[PDB]
Amino acid sequence: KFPRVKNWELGSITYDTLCAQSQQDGPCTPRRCLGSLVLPPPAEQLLSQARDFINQYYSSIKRSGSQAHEERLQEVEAEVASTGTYHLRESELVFGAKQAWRNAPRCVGRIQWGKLQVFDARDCSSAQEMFTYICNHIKYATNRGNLRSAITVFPQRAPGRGDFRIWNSQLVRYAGYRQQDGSVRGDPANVEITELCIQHGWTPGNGRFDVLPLLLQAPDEAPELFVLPPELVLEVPLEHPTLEWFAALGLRWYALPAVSNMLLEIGGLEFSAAPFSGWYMSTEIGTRNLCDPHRYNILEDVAVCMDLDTRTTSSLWKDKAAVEINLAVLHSFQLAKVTIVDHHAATVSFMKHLDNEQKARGGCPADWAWIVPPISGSLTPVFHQEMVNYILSPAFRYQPDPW
Amino acid sequence: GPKFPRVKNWELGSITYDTLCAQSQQDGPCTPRRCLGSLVLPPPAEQLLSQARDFINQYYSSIKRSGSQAHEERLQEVEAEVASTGTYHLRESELVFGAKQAWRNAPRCVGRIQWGKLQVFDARDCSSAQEMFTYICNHIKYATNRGNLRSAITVFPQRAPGRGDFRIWNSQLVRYAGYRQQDGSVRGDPANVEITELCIQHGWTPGNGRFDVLPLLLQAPDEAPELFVLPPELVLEVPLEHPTLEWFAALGLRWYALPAVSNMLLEIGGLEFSAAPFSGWYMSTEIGTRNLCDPHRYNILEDVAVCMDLDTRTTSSLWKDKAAVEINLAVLHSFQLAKVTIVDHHAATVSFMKHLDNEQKARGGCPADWAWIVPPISGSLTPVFHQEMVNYILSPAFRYQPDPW
Ligand code: HEM
Ligand code: HEM
Ligand SMILES: Cc1cc(N)nc(C[C@@H]2CNC[C@H]2NCCNCCc2cccc(F)c2)c1
Ligand SMILES: Cc1cc(N)nc(C[C@@H]2CNC[C@H]2NCCNCCc2cccc(F)c2)c1
Ligand SMILES: C[C@H](O)[C@H](O)[C@H]1CNc2nc(N)[nH]c(=O)c2N1
Ligand SMILES: C[C@H](O)[C@H](O)[C@H]1CNc2nc(N)[nH]c(=O)c2N1
Ligand SMILES: [Zn+2]
Repeated sequence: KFPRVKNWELGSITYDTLCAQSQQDGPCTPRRCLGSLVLPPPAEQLLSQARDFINQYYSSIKRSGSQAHEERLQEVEAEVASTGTYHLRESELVFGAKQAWRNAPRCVGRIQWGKLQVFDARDCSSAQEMFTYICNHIKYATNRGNLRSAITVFPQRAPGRGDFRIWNSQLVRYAGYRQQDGSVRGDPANVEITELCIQHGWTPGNGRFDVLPLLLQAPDEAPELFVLPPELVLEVPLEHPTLEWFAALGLRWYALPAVSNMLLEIGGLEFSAAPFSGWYMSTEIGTRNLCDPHRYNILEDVAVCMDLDTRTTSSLWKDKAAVEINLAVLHSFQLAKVTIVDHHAATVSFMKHLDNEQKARGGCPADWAWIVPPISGSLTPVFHQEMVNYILSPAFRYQPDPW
Repeated sequence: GPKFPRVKNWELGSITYDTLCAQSQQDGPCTPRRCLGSLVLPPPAEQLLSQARDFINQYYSSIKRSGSQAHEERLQEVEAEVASTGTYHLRESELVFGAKQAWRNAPRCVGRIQWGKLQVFDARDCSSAQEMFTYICNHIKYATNRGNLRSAITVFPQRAPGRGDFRIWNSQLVRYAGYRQQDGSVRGDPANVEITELCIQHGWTPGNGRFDVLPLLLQAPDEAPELFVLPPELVLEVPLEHPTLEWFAALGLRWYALPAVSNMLLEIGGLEFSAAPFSGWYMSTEIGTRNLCDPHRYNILEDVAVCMDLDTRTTSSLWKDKAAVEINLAVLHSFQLAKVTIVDHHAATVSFMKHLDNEQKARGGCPADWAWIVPPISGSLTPVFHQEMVNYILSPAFRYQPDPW
């Protein structure tokens, strides 16, 4: 009835009973698995989601069934009945945000889930204020290189109006400029957003690592452009511990991974602007951002710099160059005293997390394809661990781009 | 718009719809509530007859004769045979077609570009364990072809009502012994502890090496299994050395040339071939990454990183990554030197991408298990990482089956 879950390195077996609390369907059916795909109210429905969540919260503070619990449930019924919606108390918001992260199946960093600074920005009435709030988040989370996990939560969605939105997918991204010759200068994943910025008045640069401005949108208004002060945006120059020529490549990356386009759902309420950040796992930069062929695509350049036989696949020049780039990322971050975790350290700590969650909740939703690192997969323990994937609430979700 | 899974490649930005999955008639382990895709392991006349009809229809379509009187006569022949015996039998060319189709249908195989080139050995006349041995030896000889490896399958008689199965007890035709030591550790391949112990229980005099080739335990219907040692001259092995690291040869590592799965059930039109060993050639990561570096296999990563003088005390030196790359390269280099067919994970995956286009055009999709198709080193460096895949069961199929003991 409940799925048997095996680790193939150790022979150990658990049963996932947590998955029974999923109320939201994923993409798979018995006929076909779609788990490798990247992408996919009325009163009584919102109310039942609100109840579930208030239940979750009072249980977390061990006050299940108490007066404060009963009274709070009534406040929610009263507010929904009269207004079609309700509001969270700060402490509930805090619990909700932590729980959304905990429940994130694609996140390998979840051992940190209980350590999250939550800035309540629900008294935000303008794109200008959104910016102040965004800048403080960056200041806090960066902390001179000693990164701290943080989320800032802007005003929820409301029936009769447009959303607060951050158009950018992260608070910090590098520009991608489409050239007339069809090639991209900069980061190719950011061509569209670079263009949008330009359309809304941004004076472009012409470098490979021009940090983008933020397009911020208050309800039903044109987005506004804000340039981040360079002082707030910590970058790390890339060098290699043994290869001197590496630094000459002029490669660099920003310190702060902060997602800014995902919706945060708590008890049926929706937070369309709720950016969050932690710290990088080196492979995100060393492997995906720098080596993906549809990103900076630096493999060949590096392999040529290493004088590798680039003529045949069997020389494993791709694999060899990839390792040095991952090493350069780690070394550079360690040298600049900026928090990073390598994919071995990270997956080992995720295994501990799976164990903690088994005892705590009877399971952990996890998306195997995203948990296993993009290089050296079977060299990490998560490769050998079976995983059950499902949707729990509170959750982060994708939402449509606002343009 | 289309009411079929949309499939995107994120490298190239291109889109397809899988319409083939509509043909699936066996449910996998996933529900809308939870995805179980990462789990390794998750007759009556009526059921048999419909399975048969569908296979026969598959066969006649593949020769472009759907609806023809030969098609409808063969259907008639099939039901009349089930009507009177409870089973039926495949024509020679129906077996050949079904064996290839089963390979083509296997979601976990990255080598499927090759699916149309399979030598199908018909061994449905086989009536003893001794004869299975002869057939298996002939299989190994033909498939090995002195290192110019050839895809092949040998098909032994089908499961019958109230008669024992033909079974090969070993999971592969060639595997190394794993000896459980006095100190609890394992000498040889830890994956093969059980089969080694079974071999010894059935009178095998064991060796004491890291790379001892196992004997076969072969079972004819309703008999105890008989033990057969493969003549060593038949078992091509490759000594492992590295192109520039001179000391690697001194580790004394080696692997067999021929990957030959022998414990899977080949199902075709409801008929069950309990003994149908099939063989191809290796993708290099199978040996160099999994068999050699898995913690629960040979586990040689630390040894090699020490030899390479790496800092094995800290994760962030990427010592595991560095050694793994060299062990893989050693595998490739050694097989190439020995003139034994092998394919690297870059070529293999590049060619599977091409197989995906072929199949899109031919069948409207291709069942694929992303976790198994993506190699265990350098995942996102290969194009399959960036390709969404739809996984589902088609028949003919290879299936896991329970161990005979
Ligand atoms: C503390 C350090 C953290 C590390 C090392 C980490 C690691 C990762 C990695 C490697 C991914 C996959 C990213 C990709 O391949 O694009 C990921 C995804 C994700 N993380 Fe974490 N994470 C951390 C903190 C956080 C925090 C603070 C939150 C929210 C409060 C969070 C929520 C998520 C979500 C929702 C995803 C999947 C959404 C997406 O990026 O598409 N993580 N994480
Ligand atoms: C021609 C060269 C071939 C290559 C390079 C190749 C490659 C692979 C690889 C890398 C795997 C995953 C194995 C693992 O991780 O343990 C696999 C699985 C599989 N292969 Fe192929 N293969 C080839 C030929 C064949 C042939 C001839 C057949 C059958 C006629 C076949 C049928 C299968 C099946 C059924 C599986 C899944 C069963 C399992 O779990 O091992 N392959 N193949
Ligand atoms: C908090 C935190 C820490 C960390 N290390 N890492 C993260 C997420 C990663 C980082 N860097 C990008 C984020 N992940 C974004 C994943 N993209 C979704 C796929 C997609 C969908 C639609 C369009 C498109 F182009 C792509 C968060
Ligand atoms: C024909 C061919 C060519 C090739 N390159 N490769 C192959 C399959 C590989 C080879 N070498 C092992 C096979 N595959 C092993 C299948 N194991 C998964 C299920 C299972 C079941 C029981 C125990 C266990 F640990 C795991 C076949
Ligand atoms: C198509 C496939 O699902 C896609 O490439 C996924 C695979 N696993 C991933 N895993 C992580 N962490 N990040 C990713 O972007 C992806 N991409
Ligand atoms: C848990 C996970 O499914 C398991 O370790 C799988 C992952 N992918 C694999 N892929 C291949 N090709 N071979 C394997 O043995 C595995 N093991
Ligand atoms: Zn699934």
